Amino acid sequence: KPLVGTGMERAVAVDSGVTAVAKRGGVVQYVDASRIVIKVNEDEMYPGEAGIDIYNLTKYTRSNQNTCINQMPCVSLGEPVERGDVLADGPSTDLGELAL
Amino acid sequence: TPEEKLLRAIFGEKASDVKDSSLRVPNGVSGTVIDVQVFTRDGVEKDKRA
Amino acid sequence: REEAVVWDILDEVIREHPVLLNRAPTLHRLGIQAFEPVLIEGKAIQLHPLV
Amino acid sequence: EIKELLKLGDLPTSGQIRLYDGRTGEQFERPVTVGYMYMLKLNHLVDDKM
Amino acid sequence: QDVVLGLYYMTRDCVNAKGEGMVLTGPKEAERLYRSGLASLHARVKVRIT
Amino acid sequence: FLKPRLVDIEQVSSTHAKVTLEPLERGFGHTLGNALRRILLSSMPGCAVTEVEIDGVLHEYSTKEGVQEDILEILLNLKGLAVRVQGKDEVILTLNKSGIGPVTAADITHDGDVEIVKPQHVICHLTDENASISMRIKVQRGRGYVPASTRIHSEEDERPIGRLLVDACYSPVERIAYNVEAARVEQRTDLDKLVIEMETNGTIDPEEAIRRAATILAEQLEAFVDL
Amino acid sequence: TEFLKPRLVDIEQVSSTHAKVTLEPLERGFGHTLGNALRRILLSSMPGCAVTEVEIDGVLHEYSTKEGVQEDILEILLNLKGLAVRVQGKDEVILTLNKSGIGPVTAADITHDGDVEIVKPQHVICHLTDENASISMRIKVQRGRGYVPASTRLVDACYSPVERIAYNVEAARVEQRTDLDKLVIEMETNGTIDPEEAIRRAATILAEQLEAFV
Repeated sequence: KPLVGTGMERAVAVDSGVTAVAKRGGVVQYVDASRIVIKVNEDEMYPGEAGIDIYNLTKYTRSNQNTCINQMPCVSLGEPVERGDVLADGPSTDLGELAL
Repeated sequence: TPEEKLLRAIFGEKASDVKDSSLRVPNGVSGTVIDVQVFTRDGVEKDKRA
Repeated sequence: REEAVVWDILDEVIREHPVLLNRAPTLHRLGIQAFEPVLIEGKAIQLHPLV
Repeated sequence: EIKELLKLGDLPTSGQIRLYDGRTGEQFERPVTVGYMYMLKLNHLVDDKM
Repeated sequence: QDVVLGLYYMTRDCVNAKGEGMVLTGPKEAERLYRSGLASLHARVKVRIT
Repeated sequence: FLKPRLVDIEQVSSTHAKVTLEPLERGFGHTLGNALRRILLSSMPGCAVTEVEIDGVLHEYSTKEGVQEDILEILLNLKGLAVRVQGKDEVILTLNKSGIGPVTAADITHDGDVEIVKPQHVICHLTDENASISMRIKVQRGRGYVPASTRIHSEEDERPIGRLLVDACYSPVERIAYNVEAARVEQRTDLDKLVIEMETNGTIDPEEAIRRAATILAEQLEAFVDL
Repeated sequence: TEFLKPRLVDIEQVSSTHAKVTLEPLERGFGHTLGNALRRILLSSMPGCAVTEVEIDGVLHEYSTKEGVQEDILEILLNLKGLAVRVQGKDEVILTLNKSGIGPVTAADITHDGDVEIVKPQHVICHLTDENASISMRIKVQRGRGYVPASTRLVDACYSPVERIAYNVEAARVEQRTDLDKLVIEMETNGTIDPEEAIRRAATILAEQLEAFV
């Protein structure tokens, strides 16, 4: 994480797709280093199909520059998450901020 | 040539009709193998590993 | 095989045997200068500050 | 604003402190500035260029 | 740069410093004075030199 | 040429402590404190985990289904597990646990010489009702910093691809500080004290440490005293 | 948990006063830990016999000129700090220097005593100019441990044999190790102790302090 910062680092991390952002808010049903399954809140949920949002995380893989791009879950089992919250950090991102 | 022929004669090695093109790790770089992909022409039999 | 015994043999061929060092924009003749090699662990070239 | 946060920090306003050489253990004349700087590793890494 | 900043800080003089005014037989015991912590690096002193 | 001796050794926390040396002549507090800081921070006995063979894991870069820690991250956690042995120079510890919850450092299999100084130390979590992790944790003892890279030269068929190596962290010491305060014994001109404030993972006792430190010290002086 | 010991120590003499010794197999950082710990005790705490209190012939204070000698009182004292001696059974001995006639008054013109050993009889104390030139002094010499300057003490205590000590840690290559260090200890002495003897007795006191921890 940058110890000294500006406040853009959060925005740069999120707007770039490197991280994984919540589609809809709710409580985390399942947390694995592989995927993340969120049980949607009913106010945000559509009537049909009910649903849960399943995020399949990217794991260790080659970048164009031959670096490693790997996502890590930043949330814990059964925790409230709101829409537009960071679900998993990407490479060089910490808890939603941008750490280069 | 003559002296290579004596060498094989002494040590009794059958020099193959095939030359070695095998892919080997570049000099000095060392790591762990995390994946293997096998692409095959359509119609050639996929080998065991593939 | 990089057998351990070879490093000492290299110290022989290196001792008195200058090497040429050169930088990117060679301007005057000092852009290339001869030095006596010193074997150093690591992948970086070390260069005397005064030069 | 920075100096006040250093007051809350328990650390001097000058931002400099006394440092001791780990070899002789003796002090260093003058205070030296010590702190925390964010530092990046660019990829020129030596075992490519070489 | 670093080298000349060293020598500048070496031969320089402040107005009052440890060992000011004393006299020494030669450079050998001058370093002995400094390294031991008795005398400051810069202080006005008469010493015998050759 | 009056010689020193130790004095009250004050434990404060399981981590750090302040040892003291009372009879030091002029300036000898510095001559030792720096010379002692040197060997303390560097050469000391320690036992850090080295080879770890886990359940289904081929390499440190995968993820075990049912645990939210990447394998690479779990290996790093092991490098920070503090333990101590007595009569063995390498012991292989078997860790087993399952069920939803944290897998701490107290869930391992106790051995006669096993002392876990931080039973709460988090190895990794467990995210599913039935998910089980078995690992053979091979802990050895040594000196200094031996990175996992320099280990693969002897090799000689370490074929167990499931045996993943980690970096050797061997050392008890974290932070060492020495302060020399003037010690006034009832009759003497001027004498000094030595306050050595050190910081440790709890795997070495203060009196033990300072001896082997000074031990190596005089042992190197052996040659010195002649030519 | 075995620990590496040195080997090879070729001793290169530079004349008879000083020399540069070398030690090849020192592990990481041990070159400084040793080189510095020995530099520390060499320059500071050492047995020595120097000159301290000087009561002279006619002129009591340092601010004057003795008739018949071209050296200012201050300059002659500096020569005294550099007179190297050794005693045997005395912790202080008071000698007596006498001489006259045109010429240098050296260190061999003093009165020899049972415990007096002058290591540099040629050492120039001062000259003696035109006429006969009177000079006699009772020189009070004491014994101690270290360098005690006249200010804290009337001359500075030179007791240390050592003049200048330098240690340099250069990288030592052991046959199958990365980087190990060497130790180049260049020492300097007044000649009342031989270089090889000193560095032994220096470390001796060192280890002698460890005697409650071995």
